Order: sequence, then structure tokens, then C-alpha cells
Amino acid sequence: EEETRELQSLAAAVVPSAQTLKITDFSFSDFELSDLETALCTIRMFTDLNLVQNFQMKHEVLCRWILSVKKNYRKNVAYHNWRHAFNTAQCMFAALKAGKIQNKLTDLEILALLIAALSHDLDHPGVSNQFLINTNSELALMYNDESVLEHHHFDQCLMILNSPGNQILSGLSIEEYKTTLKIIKQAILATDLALYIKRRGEFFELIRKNQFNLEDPHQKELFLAMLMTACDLSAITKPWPIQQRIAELVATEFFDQGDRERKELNIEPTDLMNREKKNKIPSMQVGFIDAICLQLYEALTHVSEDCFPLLDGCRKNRQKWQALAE
Ligand SMILES: CCCc1nc(C)c2c(=O)nc(-c3cc(S(=O)(=O)N4CCN(CC)CC4)ccc3OCC)[nH]n12
Ligand SMILES: [Mg+2]
Ligand SMILES: [Zn+2]
Repeated sequence: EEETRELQSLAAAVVPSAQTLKITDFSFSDFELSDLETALCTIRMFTDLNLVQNFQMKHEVLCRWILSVKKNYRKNVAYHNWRHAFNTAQCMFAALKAGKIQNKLTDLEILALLIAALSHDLDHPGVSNQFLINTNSELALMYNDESVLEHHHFDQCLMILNSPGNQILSGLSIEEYKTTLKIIKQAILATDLALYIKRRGEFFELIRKNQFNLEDPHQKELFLAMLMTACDLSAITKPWPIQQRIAELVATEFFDQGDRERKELNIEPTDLMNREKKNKIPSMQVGFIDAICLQLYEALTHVSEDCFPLLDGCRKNRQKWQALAE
């Protein structure tokens, strides 16, 4: 069995230090790492956040769970694949450690965030929520057109967590388990950009007015959602060579959806899904940064100044894209 071999290889390998793996760096790149190495990085993230120790995770179970998560991403989807999920978790790790966000959260919240980050795009088909609704996909029918992809991702997450030999939450009490699942679901649903756009104004206003208070349960939940989005979109903050590469992957996925819309819906795709409008990418990236990204990274820096590198990188990438749009 090809999978039992993968499991043994992973379980027997040494876990290099966080320093060696560079996973505390906001500028981290997975490009030169093998699949096995990304799995080892993932073990190191769980380990250095004290999750293995505090929740008594069995090494073998953690290894299998990480392998189940990775295998449940589609290798044929250009951007929303295991590497995106892995990078999102890495950004979460960096924000918690280098950005000092770990001191503001509970162990259960950190556990949920890391699991959620790794699991948030599980089995992503490479098409948008609106595409799924307009084509009457089984997913859209299943979830009544509401955060379709995100409900699917959480259901896939739960399926992995409840499957034999992958139960990494077996060391939690029942009350802890129920709490953790509730947070994971909210954290995964938060990655629906429509929900981010809907909820972020409250967060930005609380920050502007110096009223942000993490002891208020609603504000804590709001913050966790915002942090999920910050990590989900973090490729936009990477050094230029990395961001330019990831942007090509994002455009590939979009153009592939546009091809599907041409054949299956017999429509002309919008500019962002139109491969013929490839020349417009730079201005669309500037638009994405201005409307979606910049305000979030600005707000996060007010929460913790040590998260500044995310804002800095985002600003630098805006300058490079704007230069290419003239
Ligand atoms: C859903 C992809 C979110 C995302 N992550 C990253 C790193 C990127 C990136 O670099 N660039 C794009 C990105 C975002 C927009 S957008 O802001 O206008 N917008 C279009 C519709 N979408 C999806 C439903 C919401 C926002 C437009 C073009 C984009 O990329 C072109 C390569 N989006 N993106
Ligand atoms: Mg998603
Ligand atoms: Zn994502």
C-alpha cells in the first residue's frame, strides 16, 4: 500500500526545529519543500504551539491525520490545494509566534485555528460559490446556496477528525471537544470572503475607536474570523517573487473556471475569469489589495505591532503591481 508507506516514512522521520524549517518567518516559502517536508513542518507547528503535549496527541494519530488532510486536497486545482492550506497554517503559526498573537488566545482557540487553517479549503473543486449555485451543483443543493464551499470544507474536516486512527482530538474532554468543533466551524466559515466583507466593519471600528476587547466573547470570535482571513490571503504579503508566482496560480484557477463557464453555462466570463483579459491582472491585484487586504493588515498591526511584516509586504506588492498596470 502506497499510503501505509507514506505513513511509516512520516512517523519515523525526525521533526527538524522551527528555526531550521524557517516556519516562524512571515516571508516563508514552501516552494522548495517536498510533500513529506511540509508534513514535518506541520508536526513542528503542532509541537511548538504545545498542542501535542497539552492535548496528549499520539504521534501516529497526528501523522495519519496530517496525511489524510493533505490527500483530501485536489492536486489538479491550481491554487486551492494542499500548498495553500499548508501556507495558511504556516502564516497562522508565524502570527501566533513572531506576531505574538498566542498570548491573547486560549490553547483551545489555538488548537482550533491551526486545525481550521489546515482544513479550511478541503476538497476545493477550483470554482467559486456562485459558479456552484448557477450550475445547480450537488454541493449548492446540499447547503442551500449558503457558504457552499465552506460548509463542504467543514464537513470534510469533521469527516477526517471522526475517522478511525485520525482522531487527534481524542485527548479532549467532551466539553472541550464541543467547544473546539464550534470554533473550527466558525473559523472555516469565516474564510468565505462574503462573510469577511460583511463582518469586518465592526472590527475596524472597534480598533479605530480603541475599544477592542478580547475578553468580550463576541469580539474574540470576530477576531478569530479576521485572523483566519489574514492568514488565508497572506500570499498577497509575500516577497515579490513568491507573490508573482502565487498570483499566476490564482489566475490559472480563475481562467480554468472561465473555460468551464464558456462550455457549461454558454456565457462570456467576467474579466477576472477571462484568459484573454490577462493583461488586466496588475490593476485587478491593486484593486484586491485596496478593497480587501490593506485594511485588514493595517488593523492587525494595531492589534499587534509584531504583525507589521504582513502589512509591509502587502504595501510593497501593491507598488509592484501598480507599476505594471501603467
Ligand atoms: C478567492 C481568492 C482570494 C485570493 N487570494 C489571493 C492570494 C488572491 C490574489 O492574489 N488575487 C485575487 C484577486 C482578487 C480579485 S477581486 O478582489 O476583485 N475579487 C474577485 C472575486 N473574488 C473571488 C470571488 C473576490 C475578490 C481580482 C483578481 C484577483 O486575482 C487576479 C490574479 N484573489 N486572491
Ligand atoms: Mg476557501
Ligand atoms: Zn483559502
